[PDB]
Amino acid sequence: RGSHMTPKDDEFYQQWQLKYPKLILREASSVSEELHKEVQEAFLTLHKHGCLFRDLVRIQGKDLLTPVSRILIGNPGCTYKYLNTRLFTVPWPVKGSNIKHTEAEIAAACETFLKLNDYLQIETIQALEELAAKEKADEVDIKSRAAYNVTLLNFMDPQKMPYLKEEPYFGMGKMAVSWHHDENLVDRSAVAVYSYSCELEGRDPDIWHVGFKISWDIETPGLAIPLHQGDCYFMLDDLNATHQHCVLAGSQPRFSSTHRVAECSTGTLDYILQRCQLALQNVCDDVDNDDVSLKSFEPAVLKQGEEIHNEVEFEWLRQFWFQGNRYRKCTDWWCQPMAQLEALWKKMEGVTNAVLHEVKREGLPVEQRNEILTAILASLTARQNLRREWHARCQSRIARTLPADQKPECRPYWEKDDASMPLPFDLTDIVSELRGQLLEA
Ligand SMILES: O=C(O)c1ccnc(C(=O)O)c1
Ligand SMILES: [Zn+2]
Repeated sequence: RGSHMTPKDDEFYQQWQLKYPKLILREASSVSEELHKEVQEAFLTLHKHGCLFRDLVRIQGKDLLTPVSRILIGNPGCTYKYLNTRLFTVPWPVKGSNIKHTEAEIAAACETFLKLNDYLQIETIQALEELAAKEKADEVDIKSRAAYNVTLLNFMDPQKMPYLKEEPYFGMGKMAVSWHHDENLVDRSAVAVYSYSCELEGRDPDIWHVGFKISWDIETPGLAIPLHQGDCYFMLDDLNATHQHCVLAGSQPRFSSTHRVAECSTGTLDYILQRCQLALQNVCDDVDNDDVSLKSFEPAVLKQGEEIHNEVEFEWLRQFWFQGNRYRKCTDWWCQPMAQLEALWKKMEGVTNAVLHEVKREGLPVEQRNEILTAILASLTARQNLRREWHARCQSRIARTLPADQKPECRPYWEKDDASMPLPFDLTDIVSELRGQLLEA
């Protein structure tokens, strides 16, 4: 049978030392009391303002509201995509920055989680240095695998959330968060967790734990680590890759701050603006109007264009507004940036329209035409499929169930009669005709 260990078992510590040596635990005692005060107050203040939300996530074709509710705080302009959902940071006061976008208390709370972020980073570097020293018995690889750019805050009150699946392999009881890896992190990057609980026969049901197992493996007993108020733990190096973890609910409300190094090479505002500019290079930009005319109709430039159009629409606008407008509750940092990405995308609807006009044109040899179609067709079919997916996802029986405060908005969205927009929202007819054309004979 499947079993787990806790500090109650003699094997616990040796199983820890032998098969989870990259799991580190620093009890509340190792953390200054003033930091405990500022951090716990910050949690409570964010909860009081209604800043944490359950996400209407997606999993294997199903829309599911997270039991846990969350907020993501970190570097400005930075995102973190988990479960096909792109969380946008409410910014913290990282250097050379200013946020008139957040509220006094909320801004102070992000300040605090910045302080906590710095603290944990220092501990993580210390621990990775110790780890390397044991082994063999770069400095910059360590620096970068501890360089937390975000933190995902969690809240769950099990008493007002009586809907928890049981741990299915080791009898660890009730799961606030089931077995998973933390995804979309920088390779071998550490993860640090601050745990704030509002304080026989296996683990204690009343007390929050984090569960650990080896991937693919349910014969090796799992480890259930008890978490008391202010305990921190670190997942080092490849632990998050080779092991899975879950969060086992106790009986009392609990917050957590999960600091991570998000892989954001295609996940920052700067990055997505730069891609937009790149696409608009193919556009004569003397003036902003509806007479969009393109500098080139070379396949490669058109393919790239339609790809960037898809990127900004679906990984950026539809993601942001699917949660909308709940960010506005904590900050307005993303208000202008999202307006601007919407205007760039509008232009791109324009570009696509120039391309269609060009393919449906008199003096154009069918060879060049077919070149263009093969270059853009994949992108338009993906655009249609992803629009159906987002519209439907915006209308799930469960989507239309949570507060208007966070009802998904399907945006951008326009009716067939919408004269401001050059192309229909529904691309079915267009894609049909293009396919037909490429098959003539
Ligand atoms: O609540 C936690 O301690 C925790 C730990 C690790 N991961 C998550 C998560 O939500 O991914 C939450
Ligand atoms: Zn996790």
